[PDB]
Amino acid sequence: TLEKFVDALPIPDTLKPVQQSKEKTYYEVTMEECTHQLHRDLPPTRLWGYNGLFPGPTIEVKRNENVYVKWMNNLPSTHFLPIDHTIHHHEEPEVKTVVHLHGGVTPDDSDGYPEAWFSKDFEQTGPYFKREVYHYPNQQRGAILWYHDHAMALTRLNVYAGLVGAYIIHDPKEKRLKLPSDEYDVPLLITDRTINEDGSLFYPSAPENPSPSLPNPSIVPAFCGETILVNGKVWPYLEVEPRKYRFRVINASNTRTYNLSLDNGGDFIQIGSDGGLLPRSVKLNSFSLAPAERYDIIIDFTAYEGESIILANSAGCGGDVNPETDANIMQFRVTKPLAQKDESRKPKYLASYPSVQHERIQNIRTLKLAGTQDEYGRPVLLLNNKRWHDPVTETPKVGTTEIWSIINPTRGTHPIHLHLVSFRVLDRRPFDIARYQESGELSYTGPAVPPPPSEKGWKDTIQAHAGEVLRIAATFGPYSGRYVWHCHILEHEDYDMMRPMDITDP
Ligand SMILES: [Cu+2]
Ligand SMILES: [Cu+2]
Ligand SMILES: [Cu+2]
Repeated sequence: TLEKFVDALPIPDTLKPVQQSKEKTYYEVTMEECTHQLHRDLPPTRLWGYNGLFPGPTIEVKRNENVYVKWMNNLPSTHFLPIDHTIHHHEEPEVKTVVHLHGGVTPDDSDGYPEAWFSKDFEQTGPYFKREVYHYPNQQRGAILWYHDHAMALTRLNVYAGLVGAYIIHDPKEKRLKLPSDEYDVPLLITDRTINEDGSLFYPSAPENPSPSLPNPSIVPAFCGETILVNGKVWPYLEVEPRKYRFRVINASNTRTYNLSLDNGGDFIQIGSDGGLLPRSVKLNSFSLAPAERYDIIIDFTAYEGESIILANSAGCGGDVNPETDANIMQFRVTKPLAQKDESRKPKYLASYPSVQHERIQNIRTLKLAGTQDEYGRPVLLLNNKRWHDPVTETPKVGTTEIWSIINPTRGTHPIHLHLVSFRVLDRRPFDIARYQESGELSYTGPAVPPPPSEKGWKDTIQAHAGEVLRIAATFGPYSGRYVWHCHILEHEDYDMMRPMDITDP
């Protein structure tokens, strides 16, 4: 049992360029086995880190800044987490990596395609690898992005090992809004972990009470960590000044969804979603945050000087939350003296509505969340009962707008992520699950519900709840090529709830 709120929240340093000109910014990031202490009372933990850090360095760019990152593997040839050899079938290395800039409006060969992996020093490369140095032209709205490993059949492990980091796009136009900035703009990467007494990470090599059918190790369909970390520390505290802060909240956990509140009942102000500023600020007492979602929020500590306020969590993982463990994320202490006047603002009017768009609907895809069961008895989670390797069926035309209607007859929520694009949420609508399973027929049991205000901006990872049809609309561009869409519960993604998405150009 690890005592809460005894370590200061780390704030990862901003990565510095290896070279930089007006025309181009060039970075190098090397994946390394490293060691860091995750809590005061734990021995140091073995981890895989971008530049030896967990989380990796925060990367800061401007809109349209012409960025290059050479992501390099300098990792050991064997993994320290349990590899399931049965889920994926010219011998390949055991350890493979590839970096996805999540939310990036990125050319396809710089997107971190799962089969564009590489081993150490690029010695072996996957069949879709094209380049060492990834290109991020950043021709997109200011927003909270994040970067993480995306390698075929290894994503859950490589991310759990520590390969996650923040990437912020600043649009200079935003600066007139005078949102809290500099030291008052802080990323919060939330990752749940289970840690052994000797400090080493625990990741299960099989489900609990394994049928002796199962290979060993075997993938599991879900992972819930006993402990919550923010920016690489267990249940940390952050000293803040009694003023407005902006927080870039990122769910970088494998499976766990959070439902966040402040334990004094105080409110957040949501200013942004995955795809950038909301049209209007939204005052919220709590919010849901599934894997890979980002909330850009203001918290105003002005009236709370001296207080300790816990960022709390009501969502369970595999059970009800426990008040003494996973009900806690971190603790704010409003005890830092003001370094200057708070000149920041919490404005109402942030940006254009998505509905200012009037694109023609080129196509409507109906998609279902399902799966089968393998030789060993395990669930294999599938998008439209296709395997990753089946020929591509999601094939939007570049420059066109589609509506995707995602049908979820399963028992749980799935956070669905589309690469390249951000999209708008149209509505959700409940249906008869038994009927749909029995007949394939979709019968609605209620009217369509528009998105809550949090989802009236631009999203790239979206919760598809059980027993609902979710509809989204996306314009596919500006690049054509081979991308992916998938569930972002990593245990599902790897087996095998991920499909190719080809954006075609005549
Ligand atoms: Cu992602
Ligand atoms: Cu899923
Ligand atoms: Cu992805």
